[PDB]
Amino acid sequence: GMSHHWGYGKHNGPEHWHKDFPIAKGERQSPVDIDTHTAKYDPSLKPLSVSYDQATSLRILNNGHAFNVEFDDSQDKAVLKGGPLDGTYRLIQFHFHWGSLDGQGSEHTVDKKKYAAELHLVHWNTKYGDFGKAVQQPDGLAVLGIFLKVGSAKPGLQKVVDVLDSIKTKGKSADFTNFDPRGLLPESLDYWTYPGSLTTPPLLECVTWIVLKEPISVSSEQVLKFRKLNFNGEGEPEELMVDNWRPAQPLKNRQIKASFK
Ligand SMILES: NS(=O)(=O)c1ccc(CC[n+]2c(-c3ccccc3)cc(-c3ccccc3)cc2-c2ccccc2)cc1
Ligand SMILES: [Zn+2]
Repeated sequence: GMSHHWGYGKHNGPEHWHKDFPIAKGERQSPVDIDTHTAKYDPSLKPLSVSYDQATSLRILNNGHAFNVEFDDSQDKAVLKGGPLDGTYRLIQFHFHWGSLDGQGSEHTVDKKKYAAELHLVHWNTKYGDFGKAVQQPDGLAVLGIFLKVGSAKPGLQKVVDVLDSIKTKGKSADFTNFDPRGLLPESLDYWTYPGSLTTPPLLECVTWIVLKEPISVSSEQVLKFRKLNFNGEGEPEELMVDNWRPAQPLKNRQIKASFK
């Protein structure tokens, strides 16, 4: 992707992606608006299993469109299974999408409601061997989406907030060991699920989306720090990293299932 030029600006934003990535107008694109009254409770869904006790984080990176907290996924240590999934999915990284204002920032919406941000914990299906092969499969990834609203601070997020100063610009990374992602989960694991895609190019249709109904609360100061990051690299005109979210796409021929009544 050394020649990719997509972004979230006015000239390379979501409405332009289809030119370089035609699958942008595909049949199972994400995110989507979750119509709570049309999502049907599916009694056959199993409880979700999030096992992060052995998660091993390694680094945090500003990649020019978000920041990723990467994990060592060379062994089965932080896995997601159950719920709508068959098999075991291993955690590889998490990142967020956020807005320039508290009134927007999430990718998925709930009855058109936009949250201040959205956390994505990305997992790949171990039956495919590695992440690169998994994204080429319809059931290659499971992304756990969690909404963020502004209110009380999330203690578990502060370590992330404090390290952002060190990765202000595109390409900067910092050691980020021993970060426990369990500190970013809400109390309830009730969720909605549907088949979709990566929400940034290459927009591959390889994701089983699992979006939690309960958002976590983060403080205004915490999200404010996210907004001080830069999309640009060091030494270039500063462009604040805000509004790095893709808007809701057509649901087309898909049903969103709810794990709860
Ligand atoms: N929002 S999401 O649906 O959860 C989603 C998950 C994974 C991905 C692919 C991961 N990814 C990201 C990437 C994208 C978004 C967030 C974090 C990293 C960047 C480059 C990148 C490209 C150019 C320069 C710098 C970074 C690449 C990839 C990527 C692609 C395919 C295979 C392997 C990695 C895309 C979307
Ligand atoms: Zn994402």
